[PDB]
Amino acid sequence: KKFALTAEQRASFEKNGFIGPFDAYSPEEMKETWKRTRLRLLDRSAAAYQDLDATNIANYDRHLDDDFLASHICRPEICDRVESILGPNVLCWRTEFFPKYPGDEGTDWHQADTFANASGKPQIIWPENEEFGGTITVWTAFTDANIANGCLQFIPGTQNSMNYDETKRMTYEPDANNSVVKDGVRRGFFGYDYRQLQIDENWKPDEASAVPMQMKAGQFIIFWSTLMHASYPHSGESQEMRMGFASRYVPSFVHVYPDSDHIEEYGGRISLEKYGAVQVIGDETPEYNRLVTHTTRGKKFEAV
Ligand SMILES: CCCCCCCCCC(=O)OC[C@H]1O[C@@](CO)(O[C@H]2O[C@@H](OC)[C@@H](O)[C@H](O)[C@@H]2O)[C@@H](O)[C@@H]1O
Ligand SMILES: O=C(O)CCC(=O)C(=O)O
Ligand SMILES: [Br-]
Ligand SMILES: [Br-]
Ligand SMILES: [Fe+2]
Repeated sequence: KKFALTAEQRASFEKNGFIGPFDAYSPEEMKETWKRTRLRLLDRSAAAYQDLDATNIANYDRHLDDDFLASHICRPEICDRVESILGPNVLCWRTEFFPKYPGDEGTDWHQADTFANASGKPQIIWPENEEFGGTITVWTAFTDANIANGCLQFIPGTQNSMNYDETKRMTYEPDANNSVVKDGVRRGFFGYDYRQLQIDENWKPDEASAVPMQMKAGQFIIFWSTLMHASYPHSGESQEMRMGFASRYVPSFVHVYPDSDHIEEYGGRISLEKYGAVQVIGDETPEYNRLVTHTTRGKKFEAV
């Protein structure tokens, strides 16, 4: 397809666990789009999750209500590259906004396979006979992302070995988890401390090997959720906030929210009544995955 990964790009992705950044929009187009979208998003009247029983869950699945985000997850610039990795039938099962306000703590080092990390209950389950896990995350810079405003960082080549155990639980305590200094860096996990999930209490991330991923507004980066990733803190030197938008993809055979009609995490609880996965690539998915074809405002999931 037109934006497929090259063979060299595919080799690099396999080695490093991330590939890009690539362009979805020009910086000028992204700036204007984000200006309008940020305002529109303040209206939650069509959101799939009405009652939040609050939470970071307020950032989830706005593609299910928003015209632009419904187009974005389907962008061929994104989907052709996801297809190179995930094959002919692929769902977007989750989206999340990741703001860093001026002064915010960096995102903790983490890896996720099942996404039971915060809730204690798996959200995606791959075939049990196989060795695959996690989700392909496409993280789009809705603003510029630089080290000073909290850009992402990765430890290359760590996507094939988990350092955390998502059957351990971590406690939600925002109070306590605010700019906790960890190996010289203010970091947290949206009210949790991801170190609580470490397989070995005394192990530490190989932060000396971390590399930054600075991006311009309109770019995206592709990485496995099993890759060691984090963000820098936002120093507040800029008075402009950083915004990333994550779209998460799995092959359609992966079980999405098995045995669940609600999720409880990040200090909130939501119903999955108006949730569905979106088929962004191909036209076959097993019956066990609930799909939607349109937003809650009747906009088709297709790139415009
Ligand atoms: C018709 C075409 C359909 C294609 C379906 C999609 C298959 C994706 C395969 C994959 O590379 O998965 C890699 C994921 O699994 C992980 C889990 O640790 O890798 C495991 O898979 C192997 O890749 C072949 C091994 O190299 C690793 O040891 C690893 O444990 C991480 O690289 C990623 O999270
Ligand atoms: O944007 C951030 O600070 C973290 C992003 C992230 O962890 C993800 O996309 O999985
Ligand atoms: Br590591
Ligand atoms: Br993750
Ligand atoms: Fe993450």
